[PDB]
Amino acid sequence: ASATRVIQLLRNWASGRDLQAKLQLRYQEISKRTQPPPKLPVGPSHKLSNNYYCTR
Amino acid sequence: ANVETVAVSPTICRRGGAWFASFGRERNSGTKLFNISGHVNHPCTVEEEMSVPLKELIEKHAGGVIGGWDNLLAVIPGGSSTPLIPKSVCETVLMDFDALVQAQTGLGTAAVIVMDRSTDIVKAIARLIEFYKHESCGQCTPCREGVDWMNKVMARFVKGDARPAEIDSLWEISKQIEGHTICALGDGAAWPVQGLIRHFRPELEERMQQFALQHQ
Ligand SMILES: Cc1cc2nc3c(=O)[nH]c(=O)nc-3n(C[C@H](O)[C@H](O)[C@H](O)COP(=O)(O)O)c2cc1C
Ligand code: SF4
Repeated sequence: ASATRVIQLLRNWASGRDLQAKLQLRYQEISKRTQPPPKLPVGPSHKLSNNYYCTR
Repeated sequence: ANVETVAVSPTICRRGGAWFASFGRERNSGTKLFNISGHVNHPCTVEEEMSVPLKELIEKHAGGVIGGWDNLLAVIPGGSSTPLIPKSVCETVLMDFDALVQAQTGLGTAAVIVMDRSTDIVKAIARLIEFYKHESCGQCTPCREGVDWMNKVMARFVKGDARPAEIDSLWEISKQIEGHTICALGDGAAWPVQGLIRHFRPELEERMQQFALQHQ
């Protein structure tokens, strides 16, 4: 956030809480809009042997 | 009828069935032609009593294994269609139908192929599978497709390209082929692979490990 400290004090007094601690606008703590690629694990039926479909 | 089966027919008649029987164990009567080839000092063919032990047959008529009997690695007792057996079994097994059935291989055509500790055991089985791939008539699905599939898998096994989880996979492929084909060529293609996997799995696994090591 970014505002005058006297306005922050007035806000805290009127609301009764420290507003700055839990700001409702996301300034910079959220995840990046670009991420590394994933890998994604395969399922339990991805076996090469002992996997006849009639048993599952 | 097989040529050998017919040729003996008149001698059995003249001498009698009782005489012919007087040779070999029960249900294993008569004499037999054996072709001893591979890693033996004197490869040949010889007539012998049915239930002769394998070791006596190899060391007497064929001159033994090159490098001594302790140089022996494996023996295919009845031609390529029968599963191979290791030296642990070869030293005490009899050369008849029931005895070799109890050794999980089978007498086959009584064509002993000997391989010593100096051969690539996977390469020999791969060559046999290539023979079966080239000899399939192609009529039925399990043979026509699965024998070619097994040939490709085995050629990759020879190099070590595969992973251990494929070995069991290969086993199941053979099981699907065996007993599901019109002809018994599918059985003869699936049995050598089963023998190699049953008796020489660690060699396959270490070949895969080596290939991974120098390839990463
Ligand atoms: C793929 C294949 C090839 C065979 N080739 C021969 C062969 O070359 N000679 C032979 O006597 N039997 C061969 N057989 C087995 C025959 O079925 C067998 O000769 C026939 O049943 C009669 O043989 P027998 O006199 O021993 O009873 C072959 C079987 C298969 C499945
Ligand atoms: S199993 Fe026999 S009939 Fe079937 S494709 Fe092979 S050779 Fe032909």
